[PDB]
Amino acid sequence: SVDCTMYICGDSTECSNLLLQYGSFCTQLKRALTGIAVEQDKNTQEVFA
Amino acid sequence: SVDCTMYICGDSTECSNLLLQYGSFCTQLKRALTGIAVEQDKNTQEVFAQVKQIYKTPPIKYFGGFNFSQILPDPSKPSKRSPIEDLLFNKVKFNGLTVLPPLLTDEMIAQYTSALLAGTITSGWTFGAGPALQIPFPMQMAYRFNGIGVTQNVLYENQKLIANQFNSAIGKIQDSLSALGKLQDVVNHNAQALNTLVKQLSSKFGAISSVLNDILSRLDPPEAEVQIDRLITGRLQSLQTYVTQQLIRAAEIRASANLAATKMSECVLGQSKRVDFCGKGYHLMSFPQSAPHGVVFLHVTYVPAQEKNF
Amino acid sequence: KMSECVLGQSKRVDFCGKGYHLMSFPQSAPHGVVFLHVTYVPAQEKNFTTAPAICHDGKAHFPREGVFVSNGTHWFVTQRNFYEPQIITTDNTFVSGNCDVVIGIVNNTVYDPLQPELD
Amino acid sequence: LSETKCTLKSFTVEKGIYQTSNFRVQPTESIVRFPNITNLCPFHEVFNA
Amino acid sequence: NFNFNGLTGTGVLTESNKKFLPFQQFGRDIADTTDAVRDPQTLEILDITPCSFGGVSVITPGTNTSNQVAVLYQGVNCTEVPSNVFQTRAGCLIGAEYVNNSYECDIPIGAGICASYQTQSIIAYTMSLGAENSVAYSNNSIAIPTNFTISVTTEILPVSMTKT
Ligand SMILES: *[C@@H]1O[C@H](CO)[C@@H](O[C@@H]2O[C@H](CO)[C@@H](O)[C@H](O)[C@H]2NC(C)=O)[C@H](O)[C@H]1NC(C)=O
Ligand SMILES: *[C@@H]1O[C@H](CO)[C@@H](O[C@@H]2O[C@H](CO)[C@@H](O)[C@H](O)[C@H]2NC(C)=O)[C@H](O)[C@H]1NC(C)=O
Ligand SMILES: *[C@@H]1O[C@H](CO)[C@@H](O[C@@H]2O[C@H](CO)[C@@H](O)[C@H](O)[C@H]2NC(C)=O)[C@H](O)[C@H]1NC(C)=O
Ligand SMILES: *[C@@H]1O[C@H](CO)[C@@H](O[C@@H]2O[C@H](CO)[C@@H](O)[C@H](O)[C@H]2NC(C)=O)[C@H](O)[C@H]1NC(C)=O
Ligand SMILES: *[C@@H]1O[C@H](CO)[C@@H](O[C@@H]2O[C@H](CO)[C@@H](O)[C@H](O)[C@H]2NC(C)=O)[C@H](O)[C@H]1NC(C)=O
Ligand SMILES: *[C@@H]1O[C@H](CO)[C@@H](O[C@@H]2O[C@H](CO)[C@@H](O)[C@H](O)[C@H]2NC(C)=O)[C@H](O)[C@H]1NC(C)=O
Ligand SMILES: *[C@@H]1O[C@H](CO)[C@@H](O[C@@H]2O[C@H](CO)[C@@H](O)[C@H](O)[C@H]2NC(C)=O)[C@H](O)[C@H]1NC(C)=O
Ligand SMILES: *[C@@H]1O[C@H](CO)[C@@H](O[C@@H]2O[C@H](CO)[C@@H](O)[C@H](O)[C@H]2NC(C)=O)[C@H](O)[C@H]1NC(C)=O
Ligand SMILES: *[C@@H]1O[C@H](CO)[C@@H](O)[C@H](O)[C@H]1NC(C)=O
Ligand SMILES: *[C@@H]1O[C@H](CO)[C@@H](O)[C@H](O)[C@H]1NC(C)=O
Ligand SMILES: *[C@@H]1O[C@H](CO)[C@@H](O)[C@H](O)[C@H]1NC(C)=O
Ligand SMILES: *[C@@H]1O[C@H](CO)[C@@H](O)[C@H](O)[C@H]1NC(C)=O
Repeated sequence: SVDCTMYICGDSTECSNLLLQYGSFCTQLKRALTGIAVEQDKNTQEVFA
Repeated sequence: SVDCTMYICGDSTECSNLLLQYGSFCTQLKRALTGIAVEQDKNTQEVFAQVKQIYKTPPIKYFGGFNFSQILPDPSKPSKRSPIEDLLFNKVKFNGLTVLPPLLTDEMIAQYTSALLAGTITSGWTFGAGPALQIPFPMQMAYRFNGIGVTQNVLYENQKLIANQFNSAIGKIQDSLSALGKLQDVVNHNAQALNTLVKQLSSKFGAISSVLNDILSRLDPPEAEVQIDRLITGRLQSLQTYVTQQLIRAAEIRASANLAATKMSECVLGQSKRVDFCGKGYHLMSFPQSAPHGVVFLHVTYVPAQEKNF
Repeated sequence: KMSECVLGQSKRVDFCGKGYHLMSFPQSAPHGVVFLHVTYVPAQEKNFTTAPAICHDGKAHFPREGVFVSNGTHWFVTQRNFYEPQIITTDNTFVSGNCDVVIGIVNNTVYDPLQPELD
Repeated sequence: LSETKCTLKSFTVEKGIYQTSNFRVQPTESIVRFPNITNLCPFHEVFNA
Repeated sequence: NFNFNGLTGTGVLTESNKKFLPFQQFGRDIADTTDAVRDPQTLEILDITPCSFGGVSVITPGTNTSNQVAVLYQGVNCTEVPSNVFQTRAGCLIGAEYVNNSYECDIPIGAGICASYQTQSIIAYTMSLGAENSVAYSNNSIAIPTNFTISVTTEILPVSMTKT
């Protein structure tokens, strides 16, 4: 997983408020990365159990 | 289908001439979305239109016993769905956005599924390899007992018990129904990805505002073109993200419809010896039912019981 | 498909053509491959009347690998995909049980080959 | 037929069905709605004292 | 093109039957789009529906057959388009006549509606599903084949693409 905010700004409030002007890009990115981390456990449940 | 120009600019005219400067970015996106929409009809044609004729069950409707009434069509309905297909269907304009209708109604899909069912109940597996050849249902059941390595008097001497067990197992399915999360997930992910594209239109992406009239309404052209280009850049990035994810999500739906077509061929139009391809146990036969945007397979298998040691 | 239709005979339905798979031949194409599938398709069907078993001497007889059919007055055994009728004997049937538990049994004679020939 | 030939960039179209353009009703006049009017400046006392 | 004391928009206005609370000006949908307003002067609620847009498709039998054409206005009500005007679940079709026969599909329109150049021009009318076969099933009847045919078919598959 990557925290989208800490990658781009990294503990800086000046950058964080400017990042809010792009909307839901980081929410989208975290949602995409989490869905493929959930798929990996399903992958090995389907082979071994 | 999204109109790239109407999502980006949207009415305004200062925005269309500025967006004309980006080349064929919007033509590519419309081609990408149109290919996806043409693939969705071929998915359904490949799963369901697997039959030459539209077969009908005979009126008497007596398979020496076995009772198929919960999965045969219901004549007292406009849709003519079955009882289990009715249970399954009760459980599942904007800024350039449009939804096209499927080529096949789901009346047509229910009519394909009932014909696949009447082919199986009346001819076994012969209609999947040529002309349908009728055979009595008890004798077809006895052919299938041979296919799993049981001798066929075991069927004829236990016909009533075997028919009662089938009937009780079919009865338990409605209770277990009245599950479909795999069909809800697709609808949910698509609606949620379409809601984000619309919500991305109220963001300034680093301009003064996010509404293409107030930006200009309070400034000259030389000074407004700068902000309108930022708005354009953000709104084009959002649409590319949307289309790329729809492309990745449609290739996953295609791999699933391909698995469904193989199951309809190999578990409904024949008897399978592949282990676990058509349920747990020794595959006897399978019945299809149509769901919204999907298919349900009822697999009948043989499970051994009450062993002794020797 | 090259493994399962060209180097073998497949039993999967509609995987190597439409019909009953006999054999397959590959041909190369510009960026792909063409398979020529050779299949068997049955034709020109007739109806007969059937029974599941035959009762004789109080026993129930089942066909070893066929179907019992009747041309109107006589009872034969065929193989299931091609019509080729044979006299019902104790060489192409087997016995299990008495003839009051199967539903649909018919009465007919099952011919023993030794019984006459010996005598 | 000519709009189809232009959409395909060809002089021979084969049988099929082709999406060629779009139909968008047109809107006329601009109705600007608003609220009534608040108190009117008491200019009649400064001018008429 | 309307302006309600600040709310700028476009669309068709229609008499409503919702009831705001007597301090609310306009209503919003899920996904946050204005869909109702209240008229300041008369204080009545009016719904705001968008106008009418949609794709246009051209149905042709092929220029090597004819130069006649039919036109589909997609999911547009066929009374607001600007002979044969025919309303479909897929839009308004102009230039094809609707017949009552039915057998197969030629050019797919949608929602079980097809077109062909037959009776020619362009026509609309589903495409059916297939013939109709009636198995003479009974509790003691069987059909057995007496002959066969050897058939051979093709199957084409892509294996590679160009390396760039
Ligand atoms: C097939 O099974 C159904 C049950 O799912 C039978 O219909 C029910 O029959 C019982 C009595 O046997 C009634 O009490 C129910 O009201 C029936 N349900 C209906 C009609 O929806 C049906 O009779 C069976 N078919 C045959 C030929 O026996
Ligand atoms: C067949 O016999 C075996 C024993 O040979 C049974 O397994 C026994 O089960 C008991 C009770 O669970 C255990 O304590 C024994 O250890 C088992 N025997 C062995 C050798 O492990 C088995 O249950 C019997 N099965 C049937 C159908 O009779
Ligand atoms: C098998 O026998 C059935 C029973 O007659 C035949 O099916 C009927 O054929 C006639 C004439 O084609 C139709 O009018 C009937 O509607 C059919 N169905 C019935 C009577 O239920 C069928 O033709 C025979 N099959 C073969 C191969 O000879
Ligand atoms: C059913 O088939 C049998 C063939 O075994 C027919 O009976 C024979 O018919 C031939 C020619 O008509 C005669 O020479 C034989 O004497 C008949 N009997 C036997 C025991 O061979 C019978 O006619 C057929 N029935 C129908 C309705 O076609
Ligand atoms: C098949 O053969 C058996 C024995 O030849 C028949 O059984 C006889 O049937 C008659 C008439 O119902 C009775 O009077 C006898 O008592 C029965 N004998 C025995 C030993 O059961 C049987 O009926 C025949 N089946 C048919 C359909 O004719
Ligand atoms: C300034 O005051 C005078 C007098 O107070 C107003 O004169 C009135 O005019 C109206 C209309 O002409 C008459 O009906 C009244 O009778 C007049 N008043 C008197 C006392 O005669 C005059 O209208 C005022 N100015 C303005 C701009 O309203
Ligand atoms: C805004 O002003 C208009 C008139 O300018 C008001 O309209 C009146 O509405 C009442 C209904 O209670 C009618 O009886 C009157 O005849 C209307 N007057 C006219 C001239 O048409 C309107 O009500 C005002 N707005 C509000 C919120 O009260
Ligand atoms: C089985 O079908 C074949 C056709 O596939 C029949 O052979 C044909 O017979 C006709 C008439 O005698 C000839 O005109 C054709 O030339 C034959 N075809 C071929 C490929 O040789 C054959 O007679 C049928 N067999 C039976 C028993 O009906
Ligand atoms: C078949 O149905 C008939 C009704 O026409 C009945 O008389 C007969 O007993 C049935 N036989 C079997 C084997 O089901
Ligand atoms: C196309 O035109 C050629 C020659 O004009 C003709 O031979 C052919 O049949 C035509 N094709 C169709 C589908 O009409
Ligand atoms: C088109 O508008 C008319 C007028 O209200 C209406 O009767 C008709 O039903 C509309 N079209 C459809 C497809 O509903
Ligand atoms: C088609 O059949 C229906 C039957 O209800 C009839 O009302 C209609 O007029 C027919 N259409 C034509 C074009 O004849």
